[PDB]
Amino acid sequence: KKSLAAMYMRPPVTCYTDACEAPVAMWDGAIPLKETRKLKNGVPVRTVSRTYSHPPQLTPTQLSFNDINSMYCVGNDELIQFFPEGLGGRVFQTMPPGHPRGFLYRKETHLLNLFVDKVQHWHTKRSVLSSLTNGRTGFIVDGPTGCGKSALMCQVVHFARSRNIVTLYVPDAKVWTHGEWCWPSTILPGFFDAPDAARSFLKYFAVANRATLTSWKLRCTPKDLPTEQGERQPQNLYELCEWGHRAVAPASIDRQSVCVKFLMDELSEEKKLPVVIVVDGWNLFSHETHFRYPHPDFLRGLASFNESSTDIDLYPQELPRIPASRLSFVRGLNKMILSGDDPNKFFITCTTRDFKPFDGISGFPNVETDRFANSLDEYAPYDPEKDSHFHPIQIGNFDEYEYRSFLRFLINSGELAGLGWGPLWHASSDFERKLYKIGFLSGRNPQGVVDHYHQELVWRYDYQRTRQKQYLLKRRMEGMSRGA
Amino acid sequence: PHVEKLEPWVRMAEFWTSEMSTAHYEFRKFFRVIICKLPFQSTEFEKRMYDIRHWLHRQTSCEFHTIYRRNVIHDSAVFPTEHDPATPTTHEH
Amino acid sequence: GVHRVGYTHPSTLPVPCAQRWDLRLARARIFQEYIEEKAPGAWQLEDERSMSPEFKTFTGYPMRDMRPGYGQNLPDYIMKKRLPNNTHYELFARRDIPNEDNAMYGKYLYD
Amino acid sequence: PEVAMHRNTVGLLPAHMWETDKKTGKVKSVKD
Amino acid sequence: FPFQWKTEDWYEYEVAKVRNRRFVFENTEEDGIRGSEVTYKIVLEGFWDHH
Amino acid sequence: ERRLRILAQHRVGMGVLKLDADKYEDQADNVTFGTTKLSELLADARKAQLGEEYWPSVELKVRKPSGQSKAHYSLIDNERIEKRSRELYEKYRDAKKRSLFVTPMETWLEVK
Amino acid sequence: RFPPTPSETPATQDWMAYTAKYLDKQFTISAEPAPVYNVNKLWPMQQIPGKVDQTPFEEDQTWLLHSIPVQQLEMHHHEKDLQDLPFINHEQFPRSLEWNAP
Amino acid sequence: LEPCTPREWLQFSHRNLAYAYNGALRACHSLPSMLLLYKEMKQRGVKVD
Amino acid sequence: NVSYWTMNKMVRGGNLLVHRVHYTGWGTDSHLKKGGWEHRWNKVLQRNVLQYSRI
Amino acid sequence: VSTGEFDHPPFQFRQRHTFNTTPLHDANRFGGRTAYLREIGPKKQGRRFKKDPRTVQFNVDVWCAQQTLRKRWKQRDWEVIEIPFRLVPREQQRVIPELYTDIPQMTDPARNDFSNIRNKVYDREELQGVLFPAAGAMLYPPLQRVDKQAMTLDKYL
Amino acid sequence: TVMGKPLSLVLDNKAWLMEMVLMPFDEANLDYRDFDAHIVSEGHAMPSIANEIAA
Amino acid sequence: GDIYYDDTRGLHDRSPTWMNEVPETRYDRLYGVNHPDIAKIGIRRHLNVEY
Amino acid sequence: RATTDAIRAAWEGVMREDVVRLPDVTGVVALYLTLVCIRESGRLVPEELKELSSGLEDGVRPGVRKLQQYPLI
Amino acid sequence: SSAEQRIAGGPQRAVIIQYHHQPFFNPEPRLVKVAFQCDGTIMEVPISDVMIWQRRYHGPERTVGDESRRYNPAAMRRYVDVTDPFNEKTSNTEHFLDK
Amino acid sequence: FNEFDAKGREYVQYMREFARFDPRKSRGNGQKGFPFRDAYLTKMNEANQKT
Ligand SMILES: Nc1nc2c(ncn2[C@@H]2O[C@H](COP(=O)(O)OP(=O)(O)OP(=O)(O)O)[C@@H](O)[C@H]2O)c(=O)[nH]1
Ligand SMILES: [Mg+2]
Repeated sequence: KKSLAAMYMRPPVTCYTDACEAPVAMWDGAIPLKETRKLKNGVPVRTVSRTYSHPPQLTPTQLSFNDINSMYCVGNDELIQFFPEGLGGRVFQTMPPGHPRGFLYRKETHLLNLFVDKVQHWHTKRSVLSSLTNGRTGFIVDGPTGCGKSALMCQVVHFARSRNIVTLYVPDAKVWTHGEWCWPSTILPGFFDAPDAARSFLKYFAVANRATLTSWKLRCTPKDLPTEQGERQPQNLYELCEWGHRAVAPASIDRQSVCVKFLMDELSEEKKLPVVIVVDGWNLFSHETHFRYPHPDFLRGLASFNESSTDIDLYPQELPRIPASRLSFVRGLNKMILSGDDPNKFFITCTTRDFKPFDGISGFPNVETDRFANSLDEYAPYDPEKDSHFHPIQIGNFDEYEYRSFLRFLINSGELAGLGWGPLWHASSDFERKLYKIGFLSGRNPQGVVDHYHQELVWRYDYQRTRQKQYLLKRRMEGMSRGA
Repeated sequence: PHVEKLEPWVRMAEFWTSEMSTAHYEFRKFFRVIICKLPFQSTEFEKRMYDIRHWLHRQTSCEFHTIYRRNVIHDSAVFPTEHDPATPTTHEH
Repeated sequence: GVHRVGYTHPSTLPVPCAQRWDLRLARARIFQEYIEEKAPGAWQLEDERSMSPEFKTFTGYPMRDMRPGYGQNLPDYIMKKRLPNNTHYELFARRDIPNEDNAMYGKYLYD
Repeated sequence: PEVAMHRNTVGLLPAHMWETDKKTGKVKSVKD
Repeated sequence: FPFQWKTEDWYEYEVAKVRNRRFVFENTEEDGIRGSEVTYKIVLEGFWDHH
Repeated sequence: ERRLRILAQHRVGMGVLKLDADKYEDQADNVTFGTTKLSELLADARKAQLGEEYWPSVELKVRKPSGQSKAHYSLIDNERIEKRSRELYEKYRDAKKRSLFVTPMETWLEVK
Repeated sequence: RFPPTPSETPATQDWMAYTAKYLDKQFTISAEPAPVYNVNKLWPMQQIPGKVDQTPFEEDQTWLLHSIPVQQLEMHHHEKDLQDLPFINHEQFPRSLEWNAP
Repeated sequence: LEPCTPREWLQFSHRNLAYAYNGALRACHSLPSMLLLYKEMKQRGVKVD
Repeated sequence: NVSYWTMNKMVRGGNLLVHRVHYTGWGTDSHLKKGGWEHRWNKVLQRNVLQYSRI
Repeated sequence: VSTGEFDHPPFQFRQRHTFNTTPLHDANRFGGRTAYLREIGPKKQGRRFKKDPRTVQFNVDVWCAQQTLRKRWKQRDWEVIEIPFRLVPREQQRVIPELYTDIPQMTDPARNDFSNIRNKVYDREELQGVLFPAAGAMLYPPLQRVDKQAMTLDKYL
Repeated sequence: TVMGKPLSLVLDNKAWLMEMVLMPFDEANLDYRDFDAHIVSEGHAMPSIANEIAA
Repeated sequence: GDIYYDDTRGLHDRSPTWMNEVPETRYDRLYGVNHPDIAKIGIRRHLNVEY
Repeated sequence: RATTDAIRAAWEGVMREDVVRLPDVTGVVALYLTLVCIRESGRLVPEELKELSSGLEDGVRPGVRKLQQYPLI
Repeated sequence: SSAEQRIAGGPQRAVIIQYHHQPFFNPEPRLVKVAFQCDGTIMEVPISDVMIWQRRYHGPERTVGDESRRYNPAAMRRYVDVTDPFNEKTSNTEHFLDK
Repeated sequence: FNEFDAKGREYVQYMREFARFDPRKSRGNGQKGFPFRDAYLTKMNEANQKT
């Protein structure tokens, strides 16, 4: 009854998140409207405002120590600028194009943000950065499944590319290791390539750091590269990556193997510019890729199948599995890690726990109901101290401080953007009931918070709004009986 | 001695009462175990225990379990500890 | 994958010790265990209906071996099968008579 | 056809003991 | 408390508990009702439970 | 007893070696058959007192080589492959002027 | 049995043997460092040494595409054949199912 | 009333006897009739309300 | 070991001693109520053979 | 706890492709393994085994046991090497019972290590002196272990 | 914890099944974090009890 | 419980007989017990002993 | 380095039985078993109770709940 | 520390502090909390290693003694309250509300 | 009344058994020496729980 919707005016839009506001007929009862009275050329000035506003869109230089366990946002034009590769495995599940692009600023997020602030001028802070990593080349971030691992790694490229630092960002390592098809390297004997993962890597890395790679002069790169009519020979590292991925099929298959090897040769010789290398899921690069070696009868050559002493068409067999060290992309990475002549590259990476569940027995997964349909088929245990040369950082689930800030952003800004209950706010409970309940269902696990936020729709045994509407209808009928 | 409970053997039968209906009758018999622990082997008690079968109840039987200690000799001359032969046995043996 | 099963003699190792295959041959010597030669290393299937404790028909022994087509024609089934001597069939042959008095005495001897 | 049906060649047929038709290709008669 | 375990230890527990059922030494050189020298068990069988 | 627990795998349970003799019809011959199977099992277990060559070996589930050691698999013959890849690049750029797509079978993969 | 164990290809024991034999002919180290003691690929299965045998597969399509016949006739057990069927389960003496033999 | 059958044993509690004994305590009009009801209330096991 | 016609006349005659159960239940043995006929088929195998460590 | 399907659907009249109703022998069920026992048309020994309930249940019990085996072997990041008793570490100098013989044994409760010995996995870089004494060249590098007491980024310094 | 595994993994992270476990706590006006609970299954053992009848 | 420390026995300790299942305890009594036309004494009394 | 393998096997064989029962001794042996025990009890107790103490086993065990701890009156 | 199971010793005089007679509060082997005479050490000893001073041979409860009952010449009449057989509703202590 | 119910007396006996449990005193007990599966396997997962 008390609407206050016609008297509401729209605030002036300054950023992308302020323009994500829905019409006032949607979120009128979802986010209630209060009125404040200012003293402006008259004692009453009725100003109808929202109780909840969007969290502020801040550049990473404006983020501070007081913003720990708070919520901030990024622009959509800042999203397309700093992320041409994409985001992590499950980061973009909370950002449709109507929603603002929010991020939680944790305390481990503040440690990495001040780290890249010292990476930006590393030559004067070299003894500081060596004591932070304990002499290692970088950090590896490990924890349980669904925590802030890939959600932190996309923040690091937001921290570094806003500080105009050249970044190698692998948004998910399962395109390289668990890819579509594997091809041997053209110029590297005994090495292999992921060609579809490489053309997408050589495309988006050129667009991301075009301001820095155009100033990158080619030091160790042969100038007799094969070049068709109308194309210019590359003189920059931006021109080298555009020589690789921009081609016609099947000439793009062998061009990336030349380009990736000469990219890793050019990066390993640069000792002056800081190059942050961020990899989502380094544990996939630390063990065997899911490809296997081909059978030697395929390359040997046969005249017939009946008399050749082979059974390649009769019975399948499991060859030894190809490790990730035999890939041309990871060969250049492991060259810069193990060789101590590069105090310039900082490998702030993480692991992934996106594997399928297996708890003693296993039937067949139902094709309709399978949350792990695009999950990894590995089942292998991983220890980041023993299987990587980086410093392990252990992050757990949320505590109740940042879980409250993350759930306030999910519920309120979803209904403010026209994606939540809206007019059906009276059927769902209040925020203190939802904070108490989802914290039980998730255990403050960050993927479980997002998952049970969508599973708030199918709650059956919540009786808060039933008893409240019974009390208010009882209070109404006695109020009119008092007036009678 | 103390009496120990044992679950009854019960086995049911499913047969026609005629394709009209099915009858469900079960054979069943109940068990009680009596545990007698003596700290010596006496044949006078074993004789008395075996003769309880002659005055049992109607349609009631019994069986006897006897767990006794007995000295066993491992003769290391009849069964010696020898080195393995020069030509060892294979799976073909 | 496809490999050859290896064996190290105790005279070859720098610290000699009894291996696990000649202990298997010593175990097969005592209890007379048949060693099937063409038993495949890849086919080790557990009876998960019985062995797993989170199933309804949980028995700690494998009640059925996971082999399709384990019939009477194979001689390995014949060697490990129980002969029907002094079984319930031997009770059925001597007791199930149309006249129970023809199993406890002769009629001429009783008359 | 369970494992290796693709390895059957035309030399595995006993073509000397039958007579086939010239139009369709099927066997017309059998030899004693 | 509360009881949370790895499942393969639970898989090892439930199989070892049933296979070691009759792996018991009854006549032990010990104290009273557990310890003895000979153990007699008479299994009585009848058609009715009160019999 | 380490040799005795391996030679009698399921016959030993909860510190008690149990032998169930079911070979013969009468129990008197099964006591005799059970006695000689106990003495044959004890005599082969007594070989561990002869020397260390009859001590049963410990089965350790030792891990695969770790990701730190697997990182060095890229640098196996690093200077030889980097020398090799330069002439393989020169073999590649001369063969690109002849055909559109040049496979690694035409560069370094020996097939025949 | 149902898997007819294939022929032993010469260099397929690990990734280094395949790289040194077929991919890179000038590979220095031939195979992975093998210990002096005996490795057990099949575990806890004791296999006859000197016999070419195959490990259990790790992918699902290798278990699917392998020439494994399915059960067609009536299944048989070596001691559950005196008892004819689960409906015709024969018991000689009516002992309890929890009867422990001394 | 002392319950004997398990149907009325499922409706027996010393805290529920507190309400029934207080209703008889308020039904009384004089203290000599009330102190006799109170003494057997605390003689029996009854939670005092 | 009789037919269905002989089993009813032994029940209607009163010779054998059988207890009648409701025709939609599984009787009284807990092994039959748990898994059915196949679970009791495995329990007799566990009693007759698999409880003995064979030599 | 596993949420996959284990039992086979029972036999009734021929199902159709509807809502909450799949045909009885479809390519979606059990990963397409029902093609061995399916009929396309809407020889007596080759027709009746497709319709027997005990026969089709046994084949799914084999296929689920194959899926249980391949996931237990993909979990293995180790291998079993017979190491003699003298060169073995201190926690393996005890009498180890076999599988399903005793209670699941803790490793060493005196040193506050309560874990099963049968799931103990040792790193290969620890036993280079035992597994490879004949090389003498240290074929595997030593494992770089991080200093837990060093002031790093995780300890706000 | 239900049979050694946490409640988010037993009931397969389903909110409409796990909220019935919270229902003894909220109707009592009690906080669930002040109590530890372990539930032992004594009925028919199944690989997944993710249903509303088990909840 | 223990009889030597029992003297005032604890009766009806809320032990749930509905968690356990013994539902089939149906009993069949003879027809016409309180009927005025059916006599109390008779040869139909022998039907009370039949199982 | 202290005793033989036959002594260590005989010592472990006594202490592994179901109930370890103490043997009866002779009178001159009981005097020898007690007098050495009196001499060896000085090194096992702390120095607060070496000279004057209450009982022979007082301070040999780390934690023992005595009945005399509460009634100090 | 070298003993695997336990070591028994000589029987010393002691008093019983507590004895959980319930099978759930005291499983097998049963323990009884005793306090010895010489040093007053409170220990939980097994029930097999205790000895009581019996009063008779055939007794189920051997520690307590026999008691003589009172004799009545005309013992055929004797009045017992059916409602209060143990005289519960009468109070020997006088209350302040009996005025 | 009694102090505990039938399922309450079952699990309160299991806690007293695990409080006095020693694995060297489970020499020849058989399956009676298995020390309360719920609390024994919880101690074996202490490397993963870490309260
Ligand atoms: N906006 C925002 N979302 C977060 C943050 N931390 C966690 N999340 C949410 O938590 C979920 C988990 O994100 P991921 O980092 O991809 O989870 P993970 O640890 O990488 O999971 P695995 O890849 O399986 O190992 C995401 O879907 C996010 O919605 C954060 O700091 N900011
Ligand atoms: Mg991730």
